[PDB]
Amino acid sequence: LSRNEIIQSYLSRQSSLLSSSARQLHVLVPQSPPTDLPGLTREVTQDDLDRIQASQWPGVNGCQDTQGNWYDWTQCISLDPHGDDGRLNILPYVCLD
Amino acid sequence: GPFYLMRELPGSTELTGSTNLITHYNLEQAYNKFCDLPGMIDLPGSHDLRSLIEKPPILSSGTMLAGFRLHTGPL
Amino acid sequence: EYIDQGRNPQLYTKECLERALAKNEQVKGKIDTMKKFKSLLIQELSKVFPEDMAKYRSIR
Amino acid sequence: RKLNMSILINFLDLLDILIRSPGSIKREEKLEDLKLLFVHVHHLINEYRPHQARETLRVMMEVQKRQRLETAERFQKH
Repeated sequence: LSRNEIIQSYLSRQSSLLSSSARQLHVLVPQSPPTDLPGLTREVTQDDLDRIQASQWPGVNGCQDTQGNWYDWTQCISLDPHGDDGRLNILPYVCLD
Repeated sequence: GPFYLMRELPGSTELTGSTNLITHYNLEQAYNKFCDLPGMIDLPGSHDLRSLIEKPPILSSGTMLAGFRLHTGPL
Repeated sequence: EYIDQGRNPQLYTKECLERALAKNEQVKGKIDTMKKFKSLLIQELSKVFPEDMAKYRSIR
Repeated sequence: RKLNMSILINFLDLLDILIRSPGSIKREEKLEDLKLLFVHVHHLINEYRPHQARETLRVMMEVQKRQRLETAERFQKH
């Protein structure tokens, strides 16, 4: 608190950057006016459950991406939001077992 | 549109520490003058223990009768 | 006490003026580094977030 | 995203407080203000925590179902 020195300030730098971290970002998702219980109110049907099981749904069953690669919830996404060599690594959302 | 909890910033240049405080406080000419009074007073007198006692009293803080009772001889 | 040291008290005036300018120099320097840091931050955020810093420079 | 951008712009306005008038009343409000913003950024993502919880049950069930069928098929081949 009282004093910050070159070596200690650089320690702060590497610790903060290792905690935190041509585009390769996720494809943007717009707002969603049809939501299933409140918004659109679909009576329980069947197309929605078959889409949530088998197909690709980019807001529900995974995160899509530029360069095309699909990632569902149990996988870890490697990206690079900056123009550097440092890569963001989004951890899995679920982490089964 | 507007960000959450925007507000009004203060008056553009009020009193800061980035101004020249001395020139605003009319003290410039004294500094331009300034940038011993023992010696400047020894311009008047001879030179400048019990004077340590003078400074210690500084750090601490019947005339006709005296002339009549001041009897002492010459030699 | 400076009279006890036998100097001029004018030296004490000089030293009070010098300490006033020393504090004013230090405070203006800290405010100047904050100015440079704010400028750098808005430069880099305008690089990384275009539209948001555009709307901020609009609102000011 | 709004609260992220609001946090950054209120940090810039706190820098404007420190540049212009550090003795103002507003900085106390400002040092409260972004605090409230930070609270909301936590309070929204804690609302992802039941959802995440429910969702991990869903994928566990799917994996459970798939593994059952795989063993069935494995055994039938044997």
